[PDB]
Parts: sequence; structure tokens; C-alpha cells
Amino acid sequence: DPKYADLPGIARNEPDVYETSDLPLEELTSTSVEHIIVNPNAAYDKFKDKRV
Amino acid sequence: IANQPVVIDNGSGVIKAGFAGDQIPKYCFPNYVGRPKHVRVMAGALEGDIFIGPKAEEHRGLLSIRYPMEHGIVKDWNDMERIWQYVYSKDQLQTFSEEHPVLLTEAPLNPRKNRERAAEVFFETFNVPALFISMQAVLSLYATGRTTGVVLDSGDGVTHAVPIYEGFAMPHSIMRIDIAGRDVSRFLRLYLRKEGYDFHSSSEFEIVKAIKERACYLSINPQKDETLETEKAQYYLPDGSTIEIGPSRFRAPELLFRPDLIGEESEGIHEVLVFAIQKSDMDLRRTLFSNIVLSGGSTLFKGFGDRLLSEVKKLAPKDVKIRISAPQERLYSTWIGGSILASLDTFKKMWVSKKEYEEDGARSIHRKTF
Amino acid sequence: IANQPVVIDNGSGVIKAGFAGDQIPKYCFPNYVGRPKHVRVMAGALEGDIFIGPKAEEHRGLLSIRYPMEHGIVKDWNDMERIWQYVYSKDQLQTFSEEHPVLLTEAPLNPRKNRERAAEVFFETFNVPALFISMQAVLSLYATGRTTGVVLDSGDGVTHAVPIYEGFAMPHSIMRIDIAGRDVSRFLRLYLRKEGYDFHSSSEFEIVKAIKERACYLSINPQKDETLETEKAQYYLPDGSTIEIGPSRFRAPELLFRPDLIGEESEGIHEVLVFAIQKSDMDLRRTLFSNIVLSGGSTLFKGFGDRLLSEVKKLAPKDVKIRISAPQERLYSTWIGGSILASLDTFKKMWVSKKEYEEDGARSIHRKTF
Amino acid sequence: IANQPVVIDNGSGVIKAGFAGDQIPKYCFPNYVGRPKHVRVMAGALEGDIFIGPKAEEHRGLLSIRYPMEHGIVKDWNDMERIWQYVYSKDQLQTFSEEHPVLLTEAPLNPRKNRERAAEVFFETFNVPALFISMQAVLSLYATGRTTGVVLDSGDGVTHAVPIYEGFAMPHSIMRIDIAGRDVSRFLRLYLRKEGYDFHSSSEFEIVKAIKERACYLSINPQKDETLETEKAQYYLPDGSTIEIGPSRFRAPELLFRPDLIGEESEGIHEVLVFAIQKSDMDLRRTLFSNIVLSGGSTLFKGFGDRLLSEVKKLAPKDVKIRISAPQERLYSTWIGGSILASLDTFKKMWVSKKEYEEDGARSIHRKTF
Ligand SMILES: Nc1ncnc2c1ncn2[C@@H]1O[C@H](COP(=O)(O)OP(=O)(O)O)[C@@H](O)[C@H]1O
Ligand SMILES: Nc1ncnc2c1ncn2[C@@H]1O[C@H](COP(=O)(O)OP(=O)(O)O)[C@@H](O)[C@H]1O
Ligand SMILES: Nc1ncnc2c1ncn2[C@@H]1O[C@H](COP(=O)(O)OP(=O)(O)O)[C@@H](O)[C@H]1O
Repeated sequence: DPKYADLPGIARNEPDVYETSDLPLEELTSTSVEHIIVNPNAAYDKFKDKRV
Repeated sequence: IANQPVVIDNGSGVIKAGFAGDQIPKYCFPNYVGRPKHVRVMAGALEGDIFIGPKAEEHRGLLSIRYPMEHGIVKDWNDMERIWQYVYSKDQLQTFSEEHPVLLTEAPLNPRKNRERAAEVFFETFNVPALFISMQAVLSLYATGRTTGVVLDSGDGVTHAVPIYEGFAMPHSIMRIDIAGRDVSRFLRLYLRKEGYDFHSSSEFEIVKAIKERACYLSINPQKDETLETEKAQYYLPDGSTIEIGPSRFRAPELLFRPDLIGEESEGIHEVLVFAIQKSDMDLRRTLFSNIVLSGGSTLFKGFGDRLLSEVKKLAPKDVKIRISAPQERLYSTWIGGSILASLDTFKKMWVSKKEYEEDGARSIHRKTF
Repeated sequence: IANQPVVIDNGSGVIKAGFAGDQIPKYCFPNYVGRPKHVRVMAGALEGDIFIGPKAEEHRGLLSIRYPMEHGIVKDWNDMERIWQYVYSKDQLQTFSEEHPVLLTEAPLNPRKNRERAAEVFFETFNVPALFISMQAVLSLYATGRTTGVVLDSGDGVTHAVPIYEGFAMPHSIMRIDIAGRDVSRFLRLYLRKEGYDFHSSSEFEIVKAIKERACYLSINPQKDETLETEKAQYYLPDGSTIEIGPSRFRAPELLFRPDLIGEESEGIHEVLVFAIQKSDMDLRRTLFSNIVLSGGSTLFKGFGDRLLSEVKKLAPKDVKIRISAPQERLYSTWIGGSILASLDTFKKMWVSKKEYEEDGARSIHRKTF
Repeated sequence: IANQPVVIDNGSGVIKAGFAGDQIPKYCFPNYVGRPKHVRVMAGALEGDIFIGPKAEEHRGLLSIRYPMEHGIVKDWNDMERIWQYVYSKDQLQTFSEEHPVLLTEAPLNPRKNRERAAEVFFETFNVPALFISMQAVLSLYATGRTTGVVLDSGDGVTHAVPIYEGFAMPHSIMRIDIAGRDVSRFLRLYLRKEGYDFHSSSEFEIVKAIKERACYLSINPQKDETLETEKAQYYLPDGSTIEIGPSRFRAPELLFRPDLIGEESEGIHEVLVFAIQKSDMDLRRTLFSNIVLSGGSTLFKGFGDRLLSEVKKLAPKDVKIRISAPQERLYSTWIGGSILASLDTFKKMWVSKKEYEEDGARSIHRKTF
């Protein structure tokens, strides 16, 4: 307390902070959809030269 | 000038951006412009006073929320300009909006004024050298590597279905109804108000969206569960509170299959798919029923594909092979396919250059968009 | 041209002062006016007929002390003129009011007549060049250096809570009850009268205040400690006698958490904090329950915040971290924050200039309330 | 067993009840439970610990008022039970709770639990032979002759808009905000605190209501009187004091037209009605704009009709004729409609028998909700 001793009513002998106890999606795995892997690299290798 | 093009994937609820070539859209954020409600006092607080992005998600309660794109139609162009600037900002891409061609995305059957004004923005404010607006079905097909298959997607605002047979889009076989995830969230808010848990603030609506995205399932038997008793599973709010949802957790996503609940004569998603298939020829319905690629955000409910197969089998003719495939990252299908398409060599001819826009204008966009 | 501004921090019981850029309020004195009770007879007695400052404390038994600011509302404007002149007198500041800007502090939800008459005083009696009336919660946040927090202060006459998240104040979640230190002192005077001790003199009320500030603590379990007849601790006097307080040293500070003892139906301090947090948004409650900042003089009792934690746990939702951060500078937090606020650069444009007041009038100060 | 059904207008501000067929409600006492605050010492004092209606309106100062129902949702069931028992008591009806059918109104969109518990009280504590729950919109149409219209009621707790056309209600167009007379009185209280007059007791809260009903009006423009800073009309208190108001006898009722003042994003009463009309079918707009019915006590402010007309006129499309039927029985319209409906014989088919509820339960009430 560098500059906080000169004041008359600064309370001490008490803790500053009063805390409490510090204590501590499924549709992708369904059965009616044949889920496909995207794999963009394979699709790019597929559509590599199919011009338009 | 033809650098790595920018694949901007719009969405009425969750925007998706990122450069072409990335296997995952590295920069995704919700599509809402948040601005503070309360009066600022302390000097040195948050600045800008228009929050877009993760800052709008971290300080949800502090700000108001208003969406600029409803049912795939842009309602506020100023907010979308700010959102696109945020896409090019220092927090998402850190690049200039003139050194890259832009690949935008739109839902089909949208009004022509959206396409017009959107390209006006990307060619007047942002001085993009080349823009190419395109659908979403084609992009999900480029992502899955296929060339056929009916693409059905239930995004946040548009639930459409566009069938494609070996790279031949059938424009008149497109069904689009504006009954989507945002409306399911709204119907859920209505049932919660009928429960007691009355969420009404704009920034509080996101909590309803989280509840929908988390504690909601679609029962296979519609009336059997729709008329019986529930179990009232509890849910924890961000307050630290507890909410007993109950019967609304299953009646809220039923809206997607029967829009009579909201009081609107339309069709369910299954009728959208069935009618989109039946509107085509007679020598394609077998290949279309055997190839259904789901996508879109709202096609993630627990017990969704089950009810789709049940409804489709009730509607499709007997002994017809019905298959429903879907990608793994269902939320980033269209963007991945956009990255694939924009990373090709035909994309040099697919776009619309700036000089083309200076010569013709809106007409060139309407011509080269199809 | 401008000089170092003066932070005339008000208070219902203690008025702090000091120039900006300082770290300690060098001139603190009680906010009361003392005038002689008896008759002057001798030649060479005290002169002045009005005594403010340490001189009043030096001659308490000779003066009829009377407070001019009750519950944050100025009741005697002439006495406040004397007090503010004493602030600018040759004993506390030794400067002129025409050469310094003023940072006045007011409690929230005060009547408009206080702001308007304060404007007329500091702009018609004192020819102050610039005045800026600010709140008291924001200043304590400036003093602690934080940006978020629920400032729960308790002055001599007004206890209030203003939840502020990330520098933004919520003017609708501000609770304010007129039950604080002065009223607890009056209630303690009543209990000492019920114990067999008279303190009817107004100058003796200071002795009652000394009893409150020196031998009073907050019991955790109220009635459980009320049933136990304590040791009846003995306290001295500024006379030399001895008073046995007894049970009226723990239930006297219970007025802050139970306004029913004074017969006035209102909320407790814990209910003020909990209701001030519950009246805010949904996504802004864990951070507000965390950053609980205390201020004000009345929050210095023994076991104050411990009972506050217990009561808050009784009202906050289950398993939420609460941090009642009570710094050691709770008495002068608002002044320290006033020094920080006036010592900035934006403060030059935050105030109301004298020319602005001459042009508009009260309207100018009403526009810059926050 | 049935003879002259008992109509009950279970309103959160005042409960209006009488028998069926009565042209006027005979008993309209306020909806609050008055308990004493001061101990009884003298024998022969007032009897009982619960004061309801006429007794809790004369001895108001002695009491502490607890409103049972808030925003059309019951909080303390005990209090509502006591109020209903007061209705069947000797001083009010002298009847038994087993000899008459009961028509108890309810606001729309209330949670299911209110309907369930309300019937549980009327079928368990009271052994009512017949109970029917209605809407507080249809009844106003009955008591006003019309069959097609937009019922815009504003009770003391919940305002809403129900568009009914040719006897058919369009439930999806029902808009409902929970901002009414209570909030206006409470906000008037905050304005008096800003004008220096505090009120914190529950017994003095009705004096705030008294001020509202006797001195509040609505300006046709929000800014033509705002910056004018008009006169301060005095108003006497029940003791003999004096309150001058000025900018609060019009600033407090604008909370209905813009609830942003209370710090809650919602829609104003005009937006409630206009959105309830615009959500209805395209062909039904002109008939709903020409048939607007007012009800509820908050629709009695001075200049309310002119403000409502001008706001709708701003929001309605050009040249559409807007007629707002405003009967003189806005407080008793819903009750008179109840006296009409219960005097018919179709009501016999519309209620629920006791055995119906015993064999079914809550399900029977949700079945006959409309
Ligand atoms: N687990 C989930 N269950 C149900 N809906 C979900 C889930 N996760 C996300 N959603 C929905 O997905 C939507 C996002 O879809 P989106 O990809 O934005 O479509 P678009 O990009 O066409 O707008 C959100 O509106 C949300 O409602
Ligand atoms: N050490 C202490 N312990 C308990 N109460 C105190 C203490 N110091 C001051 N108080 C109370 O606080 C009051 C002063 O609080 P203060 O913060 O000055 O109020 P204000 O700033 O509104 O004048 C005094 O009236 C006294 O009752
Ligand atoms: N003459 C009046 N002018 C303005 N407001 C009134 C008047 N009389 C009553 N009120 C307000 O309207 C309310 C009447 O309650 P009411 O509208 O019947 O509520 P409910 O419909 O729930 O019974 C009162 O509580 C008061 O707030």
C-alpha cells in the first residue's frame, strides 16, 4: 500500500475478493442416410479437365 | 489478373466464406448485424458500435440483432454491404476486394432484383474483377463428386430442391418454399411462450436457436407422439437457469413437414422433393429417387431422414428404389463444391468480368447466370 | 486555455475533494453544517456563525450539526453554497472557481431540480468555466480499472446498483433505495435508546456514527445470533464513560438487508444487487454475477460481503461463480475514478462549457447526463 | 344443477364478476390481496388477515398490497383462490360454488398451466358444475354487436390484438405484448422519482394509479409537447399535499406506443394491431381496418383514439378507411360479452362437465380452448 495508508478509513485485515467454490450431431450417425465422405481433392481430380 | 478466387457462400442464417482450394471454409460466422441497445458511458469501451462476427456472438446480450437477409432475399442492402466488408476485413480474409474473383451463392427462384443489386454491389463498391453468381444444388454436386441426383437442402431461410441429371439442370422442376430453420425457431419461440418460458428479446432469440439446434427431434410417428404425453427433459440456459421444454421439442420441427401448423397453405419438405421429382420426365424418376443428396442446415434434426423415407415411400410409387445420401460436413457442402468449381479451369469462362458489367450491366448477369 | 480540474465529489454524509491527476483525495471533510447552540459572551471567542470542516469536528459539542443533503437530494441550497465555498476556501483548495473545471458526482435517478440548481450554483455563483455531472458507478469502475461490473455502492444515504457490461451502462436496470448509513445510524440511535442510553442531540449523532463505524458487525445467521445473548462488549465515549451495546451491534446493521426493521417496505441490499442483475439481459448474467464490485462507505462492516455472498447464493441460480470484489479503497473509489476520468483527454469534450450553459441552459446538462 | 351461470372476468387489474344475463357486472373490485402491516394492539380492531375489494380500498394505508396475477399469469394460487372465495362470499354473491356454471375469461396465448391450474381450482376447491374458459376478444365483439373485427384490448397487464372475421378467429395473426397499465403506472412512478416524488410502498402504488387515471393524457405528437416543457398542473393527494407534474402526464403513457423507453425491444400497441392485421389474409385487410374494437382500461387515456388513428394511418396503406369503434364500456365489454355468451344455450354444449374433467383432466380443457 504505497499511497493508501494516509487515508483514515481504509479497511484492512479482510480479504479483498469474496468468491465461491470454483468447480467444473447425432443425425450424422443415423441409419436412413447413406452418409458420403466429401473429399474435395478427389472431386478436383475428377473434374480436373472436363472443360465447358 | 486471376488470383485465388474468393468463394463467398451466403446463407440467410450462417454465412460461409474462404478462398478457393481450402477443404473447409476457414471463416464462418452468423449472418446478423448486431448493434448495441444500451447507452455507452465509460470512455474506452467497445468501439465501432456496429458488431458483425464473433464479437457479435461474444457480447450477444449487449446488442440488438437484426437479420439483413430473410428467406434468401436481401432486405437491407446496407447491412449486407457491411457484412461483405467484414468478410474482407482484417478479421476474416485480410485481402483486398479487387485482387480476387468472387464466387457468390444464391438460392434458386430468387427475385431478379437481388441478383441485380448484389452484382451492383460487388461491381461498384467492391471493385471485384469478376463475379459469378450460382445456385447451391450444383455446388453440392461438385462437392460430392457426382453429376446426378436431386439436391434437397433446408437452409436457414430457403428449403428448395433442384434436380440435376448428368449436368442438366431442369429449371421447371424446381420447388422452393420459404419455410425453414428460422421459421422453425420462430415456431419454437411461439410454443415456448405457450409453455411459460417467454423469450422475446432479439438477442434472446439466439437462445431459442440454440435450443432448437440442440434439444429437438423429429418423431417418426406424427400423430402418435403429437397427441401423447412427453417426458419434459430439462435444459440449461446461458443464465445458469433450467427450462423444462416438454412437448414442444418435437412439435416445433414438425413445421418443416406440414406448414399448416403456422397457418400457411404450402407443402412439406417431402412433398417438395416428391413434386420436384415428379415434375420431371418419366425416364428419370428412377435415377432421381435412387439419388437424393441432402444438404442444408435444417436437415440435421434427430430422426429426420427416417421421417423423410417414410413420407417419400408413402408418396412415391411402390417398388421404386429410394436412396438418400448426404455428405459428412453437411453445413459446408455448398461452399466446398464452390471451392472445387472456382478452382477449375473453366471458371475463367464461367464468370462475368468487370468490363462485361460495364458494357451490358444487369443483362449480362441474367444471361451468364444460366 | 484550461487548468487542472477539481473533482468535487459529493456525498450524502462525506464530501470528498481534490484536484485531478492526483491519487489520494487530499481534502476530505464531513458534509454537515455546524452553527453554535449556546450564547457567545466572552470577547475573543470563535467567530463565523457557520462552521464546516475539521473545525466543526473540533467543536462538536458547541455546534448544532445538521446535514443539508438527505438521501442524495440537496435539501438546503444555501448550506450547500457554504459547503462548496468551503471547498474553494483558503483551508482546503486555496484556488478560485473561475480557473478550474468541476467534476461533480451525483447518485443515479436523482430529481432533475438537483441537476438544474447545481448548474445554476456552479454557473451563477461560482463562475466555473466548465462543469460535468457524472454518475458514481462508472467512476468506481474507472478506479478499479475494469470495464465490466455491477457496482453495488452504499453511501451514507443512498444504496444503489448499476450493472455495466463492457463499458456500457443499462439505464433501466438501475435499482436505488434510500436506506443507507445515515439511516442505519438513526436506527442504531433508536436501539441505544431502547437499551437505556439517550442520544437525542444532533451533535451526539456523530457519536452514534462513531459507534456504528467502530463496534458493529454483520452476523451471518441473523436470528440464530439474536437468540444467543452475547458478551455485551463495552465501548468508550468522547466523554470517558462506558456504554454496553450488547445485541444492538449486529442487528443494527441488519437494516441494510432488511428494510422491514425501519417499517418501510423496500428491498434489501442483496435484493438490489440480484434484481439489478436479473433486470438486465439473459446473455449478460454470468459475467455480471462474476464482476461484483463494491463501493460506498456502508460496505465496510465486518462480514458484510460474506453475508452478501450467502444471500446472493440464496438468490442467484445454482452453480454460478460470484466474485464480490471489495477493494481497500471503497471509501474513495468514486473520487479516485473521478481523478482518472477528469485526467483523460476526452473529458475536454465531455463537459458543458460556460458558453454552452449561457446559450441553452439546463437543457445542455440534461442532454449530457451520461 | 345450474341456475344463472357466474361470469368472471379474471383480469390482472380488476376482477369483474356477476351472474349471467346481467346487463352490468355487479361487482368490480380490484384484484389484490391486502394484508396488514401494523400490529394489532387494541382489541375490537379490524378482523381477519386478508382484505379484499371494498375493505381493502378504504383501509388502504394500513395494508400492503400483493397482486396475485401479473401479466395475465397467476403467481400465488392462494391469493387467487381467496379472491374467488371472496366472489362467492356473503358480501359479494351469497352463492355456493356448486350451483352455478362458471365462465372465466383468460388472455390469449397464456401458458397451458394457467388453464390447468385454473380448472383444478374450480374443480377441486370449488365443486363447480360447469367451467368454460374463453378469449378476451370474442366477448368484446359480442358485447358490441359486431362479428367481424380486430379486438385491441389493453388490460392492466397484457395487451393483444385478435382479428376475428365473421365469427372466425385467425389464431396465427394474434400479436401479444406484455406491456400495459401496470407498466404505465410503474413508469409513471419512475417519472415522479425523476420529478422528486418517490413512492415505494405498495399501498401508495395505487396513488400512482390514481394519478394516471386522473391526470394522464396522450399527446397527438411525441415532440410537439416534448421540448415545449409545458405548465405544471397541480394534483392533490389523498392527504392534502400537492403534486405538480408537467412532463410526465404525457411521457408516461407513451410507453404503450414505444416500449423502448422501458428498455425492452418489442412493438408498440399500434404495431401490435397493424402487425395483427397485416399477418392476416390479403383479402381481409379493408374489413379489419374498418372494424377496430377497443377494450381494456388502458384504452381510456385522453387522446388515445386520435393517437391510435394517426399511428395506424401512418402504417396502413394509403386511402384505406380506418374506423375504430370505441364503446363506452371498454372496461366492462369483456364481461358483458360473457354475460351474453353464458345466457345462451350453446354455452351448455361448450362447457366441460365435472365428470368430463375427472375422466380426462387438462386434456379436456385444451380440447375446448376455442
Ligand atoms: N443440430 C441442429 N438441429 C437442427 N437444426 C440445426 C442444427 N444445427 C444447425 N441447424 C440449423 O442450420 C441452419 C443453418 O443453415 P445454413 O447452412 O445457414 O443454410 P444457408 O447457408 O442456406 O443459410 C440454422 O438455421 C440452424 O437452424
Ligand atoms: N469504517 C466504516 N465502517 C462502517 N461504516 C462506515 C465506515 N466509514 C464510513 N462508514 C459509513 O459510510 C458513510 C460514508 O459513506 P460515503 O461513501 O462517504 O457516502 P457518500 O459518498 O454517499 O457520502 C458514513 O456515514 C458511515 O455511516
Ligand atoms: N379512466 C381511466 N383512464 C385511463 N386508464 C384507466 C382508467 N381507468 C382505469 N384505467 C387503467 O386500466 C386498468 C383497468 O384494468 P383492465 O383494463 O380492466 O385490466 P383487465 O382488463 O386485466 O381487467 C386499470 O388498472 C388502470 O390501469
